[PDB]
Amino acid sequence: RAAFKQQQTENFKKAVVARKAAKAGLKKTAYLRARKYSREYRGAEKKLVTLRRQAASHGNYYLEAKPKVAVVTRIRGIAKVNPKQRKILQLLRLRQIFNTVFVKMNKPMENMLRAVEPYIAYGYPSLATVRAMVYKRGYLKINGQRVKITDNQMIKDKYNNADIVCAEDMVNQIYTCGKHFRTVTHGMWPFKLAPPAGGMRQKRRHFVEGGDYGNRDTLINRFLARMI
Amino acid sequence: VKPVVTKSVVKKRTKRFTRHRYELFPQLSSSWRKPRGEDSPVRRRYKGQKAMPNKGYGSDRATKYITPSGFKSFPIQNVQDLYMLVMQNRKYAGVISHTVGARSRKAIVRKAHELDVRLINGGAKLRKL
Amino acid sequence: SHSVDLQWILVRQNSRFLQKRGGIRMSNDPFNNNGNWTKRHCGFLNEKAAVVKPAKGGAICVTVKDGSSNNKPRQTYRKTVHAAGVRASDVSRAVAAVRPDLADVSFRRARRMACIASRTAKVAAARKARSEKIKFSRKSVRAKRH
Amino acid sequence: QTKQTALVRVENVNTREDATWYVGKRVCYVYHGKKVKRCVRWSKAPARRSTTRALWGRVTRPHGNAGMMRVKFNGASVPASAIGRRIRVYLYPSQI
Amino acid sequence: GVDLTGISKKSRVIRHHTYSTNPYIKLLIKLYKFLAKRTSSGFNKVVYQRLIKSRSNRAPISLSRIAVVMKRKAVFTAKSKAAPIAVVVGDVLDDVRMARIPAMRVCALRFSKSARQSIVAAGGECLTFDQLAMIAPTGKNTYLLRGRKSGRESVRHFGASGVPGSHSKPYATNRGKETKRGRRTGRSYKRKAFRHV
Amino acid sequence: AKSKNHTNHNQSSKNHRNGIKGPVPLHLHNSKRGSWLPALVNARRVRKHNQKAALKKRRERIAAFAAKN
Amino acid sequence: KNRRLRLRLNPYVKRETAAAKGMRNVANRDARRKAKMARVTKAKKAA
Amino acid sequence: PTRFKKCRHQRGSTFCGYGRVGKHRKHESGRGNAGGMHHHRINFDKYHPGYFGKLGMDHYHRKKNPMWKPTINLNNLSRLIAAEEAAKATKGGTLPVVDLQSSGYAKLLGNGHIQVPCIVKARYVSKLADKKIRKAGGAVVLQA
RNA sequence: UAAGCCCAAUUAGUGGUUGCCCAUUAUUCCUUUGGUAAGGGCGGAAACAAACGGAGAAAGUGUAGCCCUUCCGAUGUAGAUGUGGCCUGGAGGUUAGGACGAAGCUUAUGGCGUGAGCCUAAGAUGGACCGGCCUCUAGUGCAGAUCUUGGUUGGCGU
RNA sequence: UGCAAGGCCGGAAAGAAAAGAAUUAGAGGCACCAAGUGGGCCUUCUUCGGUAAGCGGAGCAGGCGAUGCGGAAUGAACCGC
RNA sequence: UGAAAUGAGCGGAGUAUUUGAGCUGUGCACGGCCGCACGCACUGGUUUCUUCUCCGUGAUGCUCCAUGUUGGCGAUGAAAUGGGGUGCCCCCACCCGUCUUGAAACACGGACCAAGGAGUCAAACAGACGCGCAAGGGAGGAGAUAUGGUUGCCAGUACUUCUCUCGUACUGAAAGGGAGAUGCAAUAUGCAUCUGUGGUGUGCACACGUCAUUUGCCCAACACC
Repeated sequence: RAAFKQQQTENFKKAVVARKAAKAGLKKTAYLRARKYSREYRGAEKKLVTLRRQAASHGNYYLEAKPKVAVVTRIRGIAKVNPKQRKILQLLRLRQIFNTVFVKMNKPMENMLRAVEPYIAYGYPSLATVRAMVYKRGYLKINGQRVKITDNQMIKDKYNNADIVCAEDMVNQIYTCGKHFRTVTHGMWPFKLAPPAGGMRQKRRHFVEGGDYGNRDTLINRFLARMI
Repeated sequence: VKPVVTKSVVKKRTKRFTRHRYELFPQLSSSWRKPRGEDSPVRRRYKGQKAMPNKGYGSDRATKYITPSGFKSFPIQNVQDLYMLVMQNRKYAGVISHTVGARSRKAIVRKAHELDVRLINGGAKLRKL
Repeated sequence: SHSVDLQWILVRQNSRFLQKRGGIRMSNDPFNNNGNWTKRHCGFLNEKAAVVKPAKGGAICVTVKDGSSNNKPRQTYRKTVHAAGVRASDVSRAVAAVRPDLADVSFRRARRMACIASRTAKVAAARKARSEKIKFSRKSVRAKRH
Repeated sequence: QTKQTALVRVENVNTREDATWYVGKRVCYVYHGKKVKRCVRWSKAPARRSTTRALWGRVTRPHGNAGMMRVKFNGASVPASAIGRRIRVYLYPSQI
Repeated sequence: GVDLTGISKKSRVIRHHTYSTNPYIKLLIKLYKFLAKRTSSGFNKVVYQRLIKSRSNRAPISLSRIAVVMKRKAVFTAKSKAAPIAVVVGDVLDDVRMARIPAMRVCALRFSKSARQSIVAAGGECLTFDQLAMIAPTGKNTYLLRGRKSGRESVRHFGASGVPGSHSKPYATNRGKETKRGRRTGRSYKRKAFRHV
Repeated sequence: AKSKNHTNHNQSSKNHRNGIKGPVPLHLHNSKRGSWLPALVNARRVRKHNQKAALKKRRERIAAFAAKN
Repeated sequence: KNRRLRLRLNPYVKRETAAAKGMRNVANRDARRKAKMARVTKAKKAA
Repeated sequence: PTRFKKCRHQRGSTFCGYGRVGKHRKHESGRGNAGGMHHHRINFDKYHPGYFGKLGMDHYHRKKNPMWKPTINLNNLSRLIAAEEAAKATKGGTLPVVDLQSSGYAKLLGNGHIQVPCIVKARYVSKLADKKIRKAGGAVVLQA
């Protein structure tokens, strides 16, 4: 009936197939990416184990190397914060109590983290935390809005890079550092977490004391998984 | 003419806002005024002082301005004003004005009962036939 | 030549037909279908318009504007009565010939007038049925004139 | 005090593990009025007509560390005239 | 509370609406607010940006400014393809200082009576914004111009007069009044005529 | 009454509230009026001859265009 | 923790969950331990 | 329109925007221009340099009439010519006479490629204004 | 046999791994309001009388917001500004009301708005004026000045 | 045809590798008009006069002033926020 | 309460490849070329254990609203929800305005009410914003008639000029002087031409390209001349 209705409702007709074809075609990649990575991870921890176990029994040792990513969360509130510890907590995107970020661990970021330590409980993430934090608390920053990740399509949208497609590419550069670690995090909205379920018992002291703040190494995972 | 139903009618706060310390003084009207007192407790929010009006008390904007009957109230001074709300009568209802008469008030009650538009202060006996 | 676009900026906030009461904006225009105050519903203002308006028993008139006799008023508004039992899509399809914008409302209003007339018929019957019992001490009749 | 959630010490329930058994049960507060008002089976079973009344609730979760269990009286709160008086914890809804 | 120093200092003022009571301007923005939205063209949403600016920010260009400018573009265009339109969202005025203007098809909100005759008498057109939507709905092959805003006597008074290296016109009704100290070098001192920054 | 107080207290908090604006770029203001003059003269004596040569190129690119087409 | 998302973000999750449930069965888990303990110790005694 | 005034938004503020500590009062600084050399010195030496002192020789009884020279530019001789005179003009041909003392101007300055050649009747002329007309095919016939 | 001091733990060499209570905090859900706000729809798709699935859809800063989905913020003295923001006496318009009862007045008279306020109900009040809306206009909003004037009042049958 | 300067015309441009080898709720920049304030006080650390002071005077910062709310029975400023 | 149930979950039909077990070959890794390899990387062998796999519905719905089951009460006087009043209980809670670093203060004003009660009017200047006109803009005072009329509505509206005034030009104490571009060219007023940005760097939109960006012109504007 409507002259342009067909010139419309036929265009909608093939844009629907374009969606469905460009959807189920993404699972194939999202599937063969995850596969590639899961096998990639067991091919590492099982390499260290064989490699560690050789340095033992011959009287050698094995360096764990140096962790690269570090999860950082802010244990104090906003009050009575000095000028240089504002400007650092802002450049780390931690603007709020119990925000969290993933950052490289290198000399400029190491020396930057120790000036704010009274504010910061940080450490070295598991793979279980990154998955949990990129899935459950993951929010992409799209056009200025903080939007939850309900889908693998929107990730491929924001990042046109096509080394980041599914949520399992997200976790990868987060976990393994790598090339796109910045442009993946920098597009994540900084994590917002609940308080720890059972608690620290003294936010005001360093962890190596009856304290929270500072570098608690891998015990951050155990501490962080209470926030999620 | 059963009204257009909305979602839940919940009000944020029913109790009114009255100005600080009007009960003590008989000339002070219960109407609100914002205290500008520098050491005034109410301005400083002391927990157990009266609460102030905010942007935060809005009425939900879905159920906003709806009387308990389900009808947004439109005033009517004469039998010709019934015709505007003939079509939307599921939404609006009429309110005869105060000064409108025992004689005009006879007319509007008829020509409302015929059209099925609803009057609030219109005689309700024709409805409870 | 004074387009509707330009005239709606003039009459929007002031009018005879505006009638904003208690924060509500209705319209007392006789040519409004549902009575909201908007361009599509301003009959006096638009260059082509239509209305679903009642007549005797259940007949449904339709008044209709048009571009051409736009000035010259007894000639710019033309009414045509549809028969008593008219379908509502019949009346709407008339209005949709002139102004397809109104195809929905004229339908809902066509069915509406049909509801009113058959509502007046039940009421005016029940009022007089029980008006017999009342003994009135006065009544008035305007005497036929030649 | 936040007057939404009551606190109930139910007799012979002395530990927390003993409270989680009661999550969901329906508490009652059986006070009385002065004049006799309307009642649930009124005029069906007129022998219930009387001055006594009840407020009902549910047990929302264990409060404390020993046998102490919070309560929600549905849509309202209990009077503060009920404090230190008899609350009734029934055995239903049964989870068994 | 979340920490956002400010947050009142990245925010800036925009004002989508118009401060003009003119009923016709309110039609022109009606057109471009529509067709700067759906048009996918740079030109067409600049004129919507510009159409809401209050008179002070829309400065009339004289004629002979359009002519000189458009004679600079007309040299390097291909001789085959010529269709520039002077499109101005301000007023266009008449320059007594220049005669013999070519035919430019200028578009504007308002023309000086002597400026419009001085166009058509030399063979050009004058076409207002309800036309140009028909001729250049994409703004294609238009030429967009602004005004000259920096010669106003208000911009001349801005800044303090007695600051070193500030040439600025002070507020006085009697010009012979303030010449005599801090201006003349002879008595107290002369404000330095130039200052490095 | 002792009115002679002096403090720096709140200042660098105010000075950074609109921030300390960084310097103006080198290219923005040169304006060499200082300046060592016999070099300044010999700079304008060239800067004139660069105008002729550059305004001539304006003409040679008028012909060469209309020459092309 | 929601079954419907996690698969949309990681379609491979089910293989991963099935591989993990392949450990938790008691028959396979200790027969896993029997072989590891023999595999490793024999490797030690080779150096 | 007193309903738009700032006073009408300030009912209830009690201080009308003049401040709680330093109050509004009457005259804080002295009345008017008072304080030029003293406690306003920064203002009058910043925004108004030159307000103080004496300058120049002294002219009693200044009557503005004997000194009257509105001038004009060669660039601006168009608007003293009606249309159809400016249409027909050429160097050596017949060209319209423009009178100044009847047109409210006196001196004829420089500043322009004279647009329309003319013979201009002017009380006062300048050097470079002379050349251009004389060169562009007009003339200057001076009057009084 | 601490309900004291030092140290330490979490239901205790029994399997590691969060005892419990309380914030205007954190996380999340609903509702409001403001954006440097982000995006979508707005060419009426078609069909369709009563009687015995309805109703809207405005090219738009602001309203009872054109509709919808989304995201972030939200406290504040002095101070600045905004409001299609409330009230008052009048003038230009427009639309109404009123001896079947106007202004005024009184009320455990309710209804609407975050609020200024509006509106209806009743008067066993009143006795002749008056409301809405656009615009104009000003002697235009009271609790405090040892404020002005009139009245009254506890102290006191002292 | 060295050096100074203004250009012009070509060259290349991990657009900044590797080495721990940056990060950002990073729109930069300019302008007009104008209010209030110009009595402050408290604290970690540094600090001068004084026997000392809930005394007087400063430095870098954070607060109260202007702001409550949860906590130290109570307290402007402490603790958490 | 299905008024678009997008579901491993709902429907349809079928029996899939992730891990763990043993091992392949080159490689890595370990020990002092061989031996090792705890089983890493590459091809990717075994099926003994382990697990479900696959494909299906756009809106022709732009918006809002409208669809269960079981009992109690509700049969025109009542029932029910909301609002209101008075008392009570548990809890929370210093007296207002003000000067003040600091007020609940043993700091000052304060018995109650009604009616009054405080940023106004005028002029000069400026900057925002609305309007007209634009190298021109605008009067002021007065005159002229419809009106030489009308109780009034009219003290208004309509009409008008040479002039006046703020502008188009500025500078010097003053006498005085007084502004374009290009080419040729160096003449103590050089000469010619007149469709034109004085030049350079940065710079909307547009135009022809390219994988945001090359070049053209660059409006406004900033800077150097």
